[PDB]
Amino acid sequence: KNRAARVRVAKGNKPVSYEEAHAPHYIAHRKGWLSLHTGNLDGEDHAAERTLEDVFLRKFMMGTFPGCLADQIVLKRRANQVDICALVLRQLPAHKFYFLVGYSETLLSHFYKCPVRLHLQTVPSKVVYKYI
Amino acid sequence: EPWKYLDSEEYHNRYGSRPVWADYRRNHKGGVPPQRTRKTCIRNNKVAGNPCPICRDHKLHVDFRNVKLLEQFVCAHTGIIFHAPYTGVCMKQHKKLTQAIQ
Amino acid sequence: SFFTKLTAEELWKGALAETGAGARKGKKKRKDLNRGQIIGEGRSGFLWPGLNVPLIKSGVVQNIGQRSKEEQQKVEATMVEQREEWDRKRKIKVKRERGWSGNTWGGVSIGPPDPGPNGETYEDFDTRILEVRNVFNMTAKEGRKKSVRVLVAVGNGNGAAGFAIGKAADRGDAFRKAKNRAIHYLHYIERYEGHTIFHDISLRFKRTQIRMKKQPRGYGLRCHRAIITICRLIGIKDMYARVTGSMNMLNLTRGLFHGLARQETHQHLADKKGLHVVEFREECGPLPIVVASPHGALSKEPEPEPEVPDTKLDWQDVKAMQGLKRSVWFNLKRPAT
Amino acid sequence: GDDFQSRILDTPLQHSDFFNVKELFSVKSLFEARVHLGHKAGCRHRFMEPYIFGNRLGQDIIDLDQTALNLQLALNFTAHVAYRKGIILFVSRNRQFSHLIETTAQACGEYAHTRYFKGGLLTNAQLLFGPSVRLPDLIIFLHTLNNVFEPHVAVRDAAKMNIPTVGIVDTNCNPCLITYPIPGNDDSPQAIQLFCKLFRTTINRAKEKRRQMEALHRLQSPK
RNA sequence: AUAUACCGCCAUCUUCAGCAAACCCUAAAAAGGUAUUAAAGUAAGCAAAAGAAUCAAACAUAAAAACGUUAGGUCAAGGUGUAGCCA
Ligand SMILES: [K+]
Ligand SMILES: [Mg+2]
Ligand SMILES: [Mg+2]
Ligand SMILES: [Mg+2]
Ligand SMILES: [Mg+2]
Ligand SMILES: [Mg+2]
Ligand SMILES: [Mg+2]
Ligand SMILES: [Mg+2]
Ligand SMILES: [Zn+2]
Repeated sequence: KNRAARVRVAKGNKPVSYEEAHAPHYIAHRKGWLSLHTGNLDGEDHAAERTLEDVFLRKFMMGTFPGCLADQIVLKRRANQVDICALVLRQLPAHKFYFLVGYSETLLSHFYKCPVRLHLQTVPSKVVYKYI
Repeated sequence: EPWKYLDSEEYHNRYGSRPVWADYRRNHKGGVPPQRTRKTCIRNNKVAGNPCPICRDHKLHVDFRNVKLLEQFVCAHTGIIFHAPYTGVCMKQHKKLTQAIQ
Repeated sequence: SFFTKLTAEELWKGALAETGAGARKGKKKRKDLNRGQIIGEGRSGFLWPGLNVPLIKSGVVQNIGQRSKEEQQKVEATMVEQREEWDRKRKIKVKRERGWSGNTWGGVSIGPPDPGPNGETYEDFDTRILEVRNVFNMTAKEGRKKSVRVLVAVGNGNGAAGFAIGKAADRGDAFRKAKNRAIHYLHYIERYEGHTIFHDISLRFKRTQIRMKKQPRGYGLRCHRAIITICRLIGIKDMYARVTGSMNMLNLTRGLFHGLARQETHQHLADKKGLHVVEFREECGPLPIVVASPHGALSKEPEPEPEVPDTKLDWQDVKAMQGLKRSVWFNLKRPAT
Repeated sequence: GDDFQSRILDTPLQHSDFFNVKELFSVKSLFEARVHLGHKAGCRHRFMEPYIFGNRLGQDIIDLDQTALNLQLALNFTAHVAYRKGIILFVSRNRQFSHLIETTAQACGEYAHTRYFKGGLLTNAQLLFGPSVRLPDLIIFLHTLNNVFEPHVAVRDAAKMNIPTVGIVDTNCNPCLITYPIPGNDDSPQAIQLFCKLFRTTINRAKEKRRQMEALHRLQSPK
């Protein structure tokens, strides 16, 4: 049996999101890609470096917004610009989010030497695709 | 003035309008309990494991003048004083209650 | 390395080892480590305006700062106290009352049944357990599957009561199924003056014989522990009962409700025979008390009085009045029921 | 205001025959429709013997005098239920009369279930129909047996839900759980056609009577 | 050190057809619940099916394949519970 990225069946009481519900073979069929860069296109270089930056950027955002992320972040690179699109729960006060955006943007712009912007869409609670 | 306690708010919150022995259960082996209750719950200022309804509450006082407390230990229909196993009071307090009722 | 670090959800899953070959076919406890952490609080004690301290204080725009070594040690100790206090709260528990024994489920209250389809609350009803069987059955899933059969009773203490059997693989599910099924099978039991049955009742349900007796006020419930439990749910306060033959809990519950729900009130007897129903209490002397008068036409033919009745008498009842010594176990001093 | 609502709903119960259902039928009318013909003596149910006039050469005959009394009560009850805007469901499994009974229900303005009855329709209605489904307030059983000669499931299930039942009971039927039994023939087309006509006229009269009662009392409020 | 504490990622039956939960019903239920000219079962899940991919169409091929079985494989991908080393 295949155990990869499959949120296994419980007893109908586990709330899975749309992204979690779909197994790897549904990538490019029902669900898209969380990161979009040009480094895996044919005849393009720097796939290794773009992928390493993504791994870090996901661990950074989880720790910087602990318990406030409703779903996985979406990374969008255009030219040298990096854009982080995160669904965040409305737990923290509004002014605290302005602090973490100013901090996380400046810190990651001086670390990777690119303009980095953070885009946050606030949800009242995690969105449940189905109960499995 | 022991009678004052039974009219105070503290008594109402703890006991309501039920008798003071309503929510008491004796710990014993078997289903049939011993025919006498423990001799006494207090020995030399020490208290036993499961103090009886009278002993567990120090503010309750067994006095002939505190009639409202005494009535709880007498049958309203037959006017017979309950035996100690019925209410679970210790034998010391039961004798003291019987004398106060008499 | 920073890249070999996993999230808390994955770390606890591995450490707890709940899903494993040993667990399914035959203790570590989970903890949350972000419970007390406030965003912006670090071991170094830095103070971040807008994150862990007020952004503006007394009209002054705050700047970055760090707590002194003494101040930080206090904050560290305070959090340690709160964690220990939180652990103490976890240890503290509200003990519930036992039933007929400390390790048995019989006699244990499990609360009211759940609300109905249109917000029909049943807060006035109480549920009591009477039997809990944990039996293993044979099914291809695990070879031998597990099953819990629970018999419960429900009642509002004002004449309405019912019982049901619930089965499930989990004990919690059996409790829910039995509790909500019983609310659909509510008998109404007639109580004489709200505290006792209208008359003596003797019956045999399969191999379980019950013999109930109407008693005066203050007599209490001198009955099988299961009958005491149900009588409290029904609202009967004074009665005697004896159970003989088999002590099967289901036959005793079914047989009890069968007899209590088929009893004849005084008004019914007055209507059937057309005569007055008169009561004579020894504490009221010869005073005749009229407890039921026929609704329609009062008859004028006296009820036939035989010289010698043909009643079928029980040796157990009669034996006492014949002067025969009872058992050492009879009429012992017991706590108020 | 409150008096008017009380008048509409409380006045009808002060008259023995508020809807005058007595005139709709007569013993002679029932005898023309063969309502007195029962099954053979072998098929007789023990709880039907009270209603049987006798055995005419093997065929039990149904006393049409008791039928008139019982039918009067059943029709009166069916009218007060219809007057109060209650839901009435006609139920039968006889396939010869399936279309007739569905046409009758539609004419009355009520409901018919002449098809296979699903287990739990009444005891588990919320799962089948929806959370707030309103169950029938009265069930009229033109036939109380299913096609395997057993009681229709809805006879026991209607008692479980505390629903009164007006049922046509023949010599082989069990009337014990029928609230208002009507002893009579259920097999003959002329007998079933008479009963369907009576139930439809009775329901239409009660519905019309309610409309007239509402207009009179409503008109008084301005006037 | 322990895969006989585990996560992770898999093998095997297997492209086999089943696994699990909420209700309802029984002169009591240790269990069971089907009849279509129908007799108590109902309504949602997961798998299969369908759909998508191999850039028309079909077929085919891949992919998919639940719950369990083998304390199956992997402490040496990485992480990690418990025990052990720290001149
Ligand atoms: K493993
Ligand atoms: Mg114990
Ligand atoms: Mg017939
Ligand atoms: Mg293994
Ligand atoms: Mg090995
Ligand atoms: Mg295709
Ligand atoms: Mg497929
Ligand atoms: Mg092994
Ligand atoms: Zn004491």
